[PDB]
Amino acid sequence: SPEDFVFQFKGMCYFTNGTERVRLVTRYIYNREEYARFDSDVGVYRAVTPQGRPDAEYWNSQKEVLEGTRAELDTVCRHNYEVAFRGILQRRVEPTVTISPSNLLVCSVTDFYPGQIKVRWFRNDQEETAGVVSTPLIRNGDWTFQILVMLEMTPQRGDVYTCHVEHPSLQSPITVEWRAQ
Amino acid sequence: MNLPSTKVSWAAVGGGGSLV
Amino acid sequence: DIVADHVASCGVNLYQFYGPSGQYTHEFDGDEQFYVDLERKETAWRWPEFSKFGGFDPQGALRNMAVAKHNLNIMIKRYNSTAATNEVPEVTVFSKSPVTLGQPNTLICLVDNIFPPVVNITWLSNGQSVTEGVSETSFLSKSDHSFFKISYLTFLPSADEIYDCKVEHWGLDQPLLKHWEP
Ligand SMILES: *[C@@H]1O[C@H](CO[C@@H]2O[C@@H](C)[C@@H](O)[C@@H](O)[C@@H]2O)[C@@H](O[C@@H]2O[C@H](CO)[C@@H](O[C@@H]3O[C@H](CO)[C@@H](O)[C@H](O)[C@@H]3O)[C@H](O)[C@H]2NC(C)=O)[C@H](O)[C@H]1NC(C)=O
Ligand SMILES: *[C@@H]1O[C@H](CO)[C@@H](O)[C@H](O)[C@H]1NC(C)=O
Ligand SMILES: *[C@@H]1O[C@H](CO)[C@@H](O)[C@H](O)[C@H]1NC(C)=O
Ligand SMILES: [Zn+2]
Repeated sequence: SPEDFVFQFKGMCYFTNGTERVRLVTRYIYNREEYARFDSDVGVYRAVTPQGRPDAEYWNSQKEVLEGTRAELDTVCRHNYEVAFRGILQRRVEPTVTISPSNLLVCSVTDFYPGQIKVRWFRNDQEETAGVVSTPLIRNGDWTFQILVMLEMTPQRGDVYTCHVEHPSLQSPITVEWRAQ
Repeated sequence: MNLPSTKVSWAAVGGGGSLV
Repeated sequence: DIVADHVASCGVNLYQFYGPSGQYTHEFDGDEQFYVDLERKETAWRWPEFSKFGGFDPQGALRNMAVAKHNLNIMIKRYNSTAATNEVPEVTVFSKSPVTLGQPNTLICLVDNIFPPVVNITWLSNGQSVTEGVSETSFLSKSDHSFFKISYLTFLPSADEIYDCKVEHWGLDQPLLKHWEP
């Protein structure tokens, strides 16, 4: 197999409480090992491994480089949040809820955004706690998520099952009912 | 409105090691 | 791991010897906001809906890629030519939504734990290569510095349909064929 050598630079912005607490961490990586980094909570470049020492010393000695990187916390992180992230955070895509048996009953909650969601199972209006298994949150990659929640059914064909879903895009919870044919 | 971005810093030449 | 309400990469700059080739993208909470196509030299959106959140001057990515190239060459020497390790990718195939005969849908092939970022993902309909309706994401970043990539196949659910996602990667003994279990 062909040999490969990889370089990765990640200018990462971490946000908490709106933009009240923001942290910039730029990471320099060789293959999968970060060797140098600038952490805004530190204020100067630091070697993460010995191979990053030459750069940490060089970059910290360059006034334009150091001041420029220190300024990125605002010019990149905070301004990207103002121009784009605040708006993206307002994006709302309502989930589609469908029930079908696979005994297990599966509630498929698909195509929603953001990822925060709450799915509950009810049997004859009684919330089910046991016999409930859920898949991890599934990232579709197209700015939507999906999640599946299974419930162990009872032998009684007369029982009414309800999948209850709460999401930021919903003013009122979505409830879908299912009962054997 | 064009978005800002972080700049990759230019590595120091010569810092040990040898090509193999 | 750093704890935060939200995390963005502005941006992810990748450059590798094989090719050589690079990639430039901005991510927000794990999804790709936009990317710069280094071949046509244009900022583009895999999902046009997000263009309203801001454009990007591609020259910034081109400059960063030139610096990345310089840095890679220097780091290869500092690390005594230690080559990348080919990791074993993990593949899963699933539909975007519940499948209904005659109702357009999309099959999703997730290739996780990718490294190095070189992979061929194709789709097979009953064993035959299919290119129409196929698209994919960029190599999306992970905190352990490996990547994940997703391929999509739009299709019209039909009786007797048969689909497989085929993945080629140096970390695999042979191409991996993942059958979609409807
Ligand atoms: C989450 O963040 C909010 C907002 O903080 C504000 O906005 C950020 C983006 C930064 O610019 C901050 O520097 C800025 O304060 C916090 O709420 C804010 O808390 C401060 C301190 O308690 C409040 O300051 C007061 O302001 C009044 C006048 O408005 C004065 O009379 C007081 O003397 C004092 O200065 C500020 O009003 C308040 N603003 C908001 C939006 O509520 C909040 O505390 C923080 N939450 C946590 C858990 O940290
Ligand atoms: C790199 O090569 C030098 C020269 O042989 C050696 O002394 C050093 O231990 C090696 N370390 C690495 C992997 O950078
Ligand atoms: C991907 O496909 C191309 C074209 O067939 C081939 O040259 C290359 O070796 C493949 N790469 C991998 C990772 O198998
Ligand atoms: Zn500012």
